[PDB]
Amino acid sequence: AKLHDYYKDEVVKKLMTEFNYNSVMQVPRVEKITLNMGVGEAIADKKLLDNAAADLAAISGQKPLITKARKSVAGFKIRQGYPIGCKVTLRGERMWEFFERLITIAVPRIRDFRGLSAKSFDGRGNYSMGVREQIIFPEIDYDKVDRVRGLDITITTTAKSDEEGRALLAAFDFPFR
Amino acid sequence: MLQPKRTKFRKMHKGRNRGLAQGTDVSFGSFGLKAVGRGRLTARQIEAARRAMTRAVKRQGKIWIRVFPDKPITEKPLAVRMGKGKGNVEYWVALIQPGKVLYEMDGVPEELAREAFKLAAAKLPIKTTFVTKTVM
Amino acid sequence: KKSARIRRATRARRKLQELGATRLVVHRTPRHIYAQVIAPNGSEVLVAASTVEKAIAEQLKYTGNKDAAAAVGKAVAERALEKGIKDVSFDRSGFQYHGRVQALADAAREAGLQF
Amino acid sequence: MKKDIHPKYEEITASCSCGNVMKIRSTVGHDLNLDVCSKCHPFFTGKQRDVATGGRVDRFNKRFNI
Amino acid sequence: MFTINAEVRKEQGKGASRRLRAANKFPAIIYGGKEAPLAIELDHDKVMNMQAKAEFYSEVLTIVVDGKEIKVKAQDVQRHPYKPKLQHIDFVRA
RNA sequence: CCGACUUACCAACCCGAUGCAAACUGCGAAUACCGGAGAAUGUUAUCACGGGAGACACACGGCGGGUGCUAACGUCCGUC
RNA sequence: UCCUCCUAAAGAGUAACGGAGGAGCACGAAGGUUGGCUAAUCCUGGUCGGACAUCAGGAGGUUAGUGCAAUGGCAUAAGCC
RNA sequence: UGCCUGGCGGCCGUAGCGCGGUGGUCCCACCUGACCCCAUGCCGAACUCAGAAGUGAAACGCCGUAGCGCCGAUGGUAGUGUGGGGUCUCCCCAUGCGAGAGUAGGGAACUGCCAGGCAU
Ligand SMILES: [Mg+2]
Ligand SMILES: [Mg+2]
Ligand SMILES: [Mg+2]
Ligand SMILES: [Mg+2]
Ligand SMILES: [Mg+2]
Ligand SMILES: [Mg+2]
Ligand SMILES: [Mg+2]
Ligand SMILES: [Mg+2]
Ligand SMILES: [Mg+2]
Ligand SMILES: [Mg+2]
Ligand SMILES: [Mg+2]
Ligand SMILES: [Mg+2]
Ligand SMILES: [Mg+2]
Ligand SMILES: [Mg+2]
Ligand SMILES: [Mg+2]
Ligand SMILES: [Mg+2]
Ligand SMILES: [Mg+2]
Ligand SMILES: [Mg+2]
Ligand SMILES: [Mg+2]
Ligand SMILES: [Mg+2]
Ligand SMILES: [Mg+2]
Ligand SMILES: [Mg+2]
Ligand SMILES: [Mg+2]
Ligand SMILES: [Mg+2]
Ligand SMILES: [Mg+2]
Ligand SMILES: [Mg+2]
Ligand SMILES: [Mg+2]
Ligand SMILES: [Zn+2]
Repeated sequence: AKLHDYYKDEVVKKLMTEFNYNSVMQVPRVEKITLNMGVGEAIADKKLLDNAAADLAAISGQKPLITKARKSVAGFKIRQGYPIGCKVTLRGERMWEFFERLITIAVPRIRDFRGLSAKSFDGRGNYSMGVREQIIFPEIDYDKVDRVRGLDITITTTAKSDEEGRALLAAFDFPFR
Repeated sequence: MLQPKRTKFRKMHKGRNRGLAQGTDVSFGSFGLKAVGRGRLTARQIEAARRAMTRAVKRQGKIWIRVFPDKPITEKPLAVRMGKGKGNVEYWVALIQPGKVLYEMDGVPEELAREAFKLAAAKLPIKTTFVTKTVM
Repeated sequence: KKSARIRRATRARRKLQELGATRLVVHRTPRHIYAQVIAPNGSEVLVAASTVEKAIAEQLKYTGNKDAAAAVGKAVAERALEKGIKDVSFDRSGFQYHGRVQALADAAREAGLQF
Repeated sequence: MKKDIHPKYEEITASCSCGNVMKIRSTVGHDLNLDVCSKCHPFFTGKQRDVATGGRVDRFNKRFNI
Repeated sequence: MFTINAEVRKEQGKGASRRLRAANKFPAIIYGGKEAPLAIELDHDKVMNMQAKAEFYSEVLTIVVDGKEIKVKAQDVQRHPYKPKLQHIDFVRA
């Protein structure tokens, strides 16, 4: 809740000053953070997805949801109902703790890290990102790794524009190039 | 030879050709040829008329064909008996009713458009007439 | 959000209207709660109770709780008994039968409404 | 949250090399030792180098002089 | 100014319209504003020799019915399918 | 790699205008069909049961259609 | 032999060696009840990941889906857990 | 008696979209927290419980605007029941029925019951 307190103390002021807001409700807020791992190789082995579920639950303290296929696709040799991905949703105290841990530890640990792009707000203020490695998270021991499987993070916020999303992230001191 | 690229069904019924037309007024070009009679136009008569008018105007100007053969007329083989099913589709026909305009043309003098449409009428089976566009 | 509740309650309301029986409609709110009996035609109300009424709100601590729901149920049941209404059907109006709604229904049953 | 499907989530301390000791809630159990935190990172501090650094002319004029 | 003289339709219907068209005349309607629509009869040749001008559908028309002047404007017209003739004209009082 | 261009050519979505469909209707008759009331008329002309048959090879004309060549004193369906 | 549309002339019905397609099954759950939910498609952004797997939003509003061929219906859903 | 709000309705676009403003005494919505009643194919996102610190931003209700949707004349046209005809794979006459599309135009809903707050 440290980041939530920091927000409510010293982010709404900056955002209201720089956007001429009238009410606190106009200030954008972080609705949720969802982590996704699209393991498109579970057809060969089911344990390849059961280990991904464990690796995703070791990062955030929630048992992941084993998502399935919306429809059958022949280009990937799949049929409807086959589980091919893991999803985790974070809202509230765990969301703030994961955000703080990420920005404070995991982002600097990325190999050859030179910032993050500021053009991934999909025109609605929600920020998308993706990592090519998971062991950057300190919850994984190198000697116990099986394969390397990344993930994609999406921060869904109440902001209405990329400018507002970027301003909120800058107030949160998010890496921007 | 105008022909649809695809159709839901290959063979259709015969129907009738009662009533007047809808596309009576010239809406694309300046001059036009309007049918007065009642009959059928195939995919070959229209092509011959188009070639005749193209030769008459020396490929100058622009022309529009507002009719299209979409009725699959069928004919049974020769020396065959009756019944045994329906015949095989041979050609396509567009139904024509009085008042329907067949060709329109723009960017052409009227004195040349008259003979260009007369040449087309001389090859078309139905009787036609020359008309011009009008303000509403 | 409010449309999903109406969609859920539409089937029950249509069934009750087809059956042509008096219907007790309840409405839930984090602040207050409402209840009212309605004739089968659906355009005439007979008795109604709510926490917004001061005569019954001057006895409860918070209007949004099971105690207030039970008080409203008792008030509407006693108000229907004097008019002579005992065979009535219930309508959740889309809310889950849990908590305040259940407390109000139990209070009505104790006060003598047959449903 | 459900009781016995989620992993244990307790508080822990992550001591960094630069001395920026932090306390965060994780599931590792033991304390954490960190090499590069958000304070001792070159990009966060602002000291990020580049590649170009001039070009051919400076090297030529510093090596060969008439 | 294009001036026309009109009559008043005592009888309506398909039969009356066809009789008017066979008697070298044609029906027409005048509407608009706030008054009641008026059903008039017009001569065929006198209007066919007038509508050929582009000014007929742009300028004003002075119609004489019962010895009075009415200012109308062409709004709609129906032409014969395969003949250079007219069947009905809708005027707007303006 | 990335591409900078125009170009005897074709063209997706959408928009504006023009048409067509028995197996297309956001439109929709006239006729026809069910039921009720009413005056008049019709040798109960209506129904139910019983006795006795005959017949189930139809044709032509009008209107509404299919198959044929929008051919047949051709053939197949509805009404008179 | 049985089922869907047209021919079938806006009640029903109505033929041809007429025009187009199917069936001789399946399910102890794919049935009943209760509780809850709404897509096809396209756009934007994101690691392997590509026109299309998974994840976030936005447009769209049944243009999806019905265990199966077609027709008539289905949002109170007859569709989805 | 008026104004506003909530619920249950009547009719189902003249009732619906879109643009611009307004509303927080009360109600309503957003909102706070969660060991508990209760739940997430993970997550107080949804359901539900305990509350009223704060806000009308979003939703919601109201207002005016014709950029759409929608309704829609009169007349005319096609068609058609009956009886006659022609130049009869199509039309006409006499008498009745009378479309659809489109035009002028209308149009930013109306209303019943039970409740709450403010004036009377
Ligand atoms: Mg026909
Ligand atoms: Mg007649
Ligand atoms: Mg049809
Ligand atoms: Mg009768
Ligand atoms: Mg026999
Ligand atoms: Mg026989
Ligand atoms: Mg016979
Ligand atoms: Mg015969
Ligand atoms: Mg015949
Ligand atoms: Mg014959
Ligand atoms: Mg003879
Ligand atoms: Mg014979
Ligand atoms: Mg029938
Ligand atoms: Mg019939
Ligand atoms: Mg089933
Ligand atoms: Mg249900
Ligand atoms: Mg993608
Ligand atoms: Mg089907
Ligand atoms: Mg079922
Ligand atoms: Mg308040
Ligand atoms: Mg809440
Ligand atoms: Mg607002
Ligand atoms: Mg009329
Ligand atoms: Mg006749
Ligand atoms: Mg009309
Ligand atoms: Mg209209
Ligand atoms: Mg409005
Ligand atoms: Zn450090």
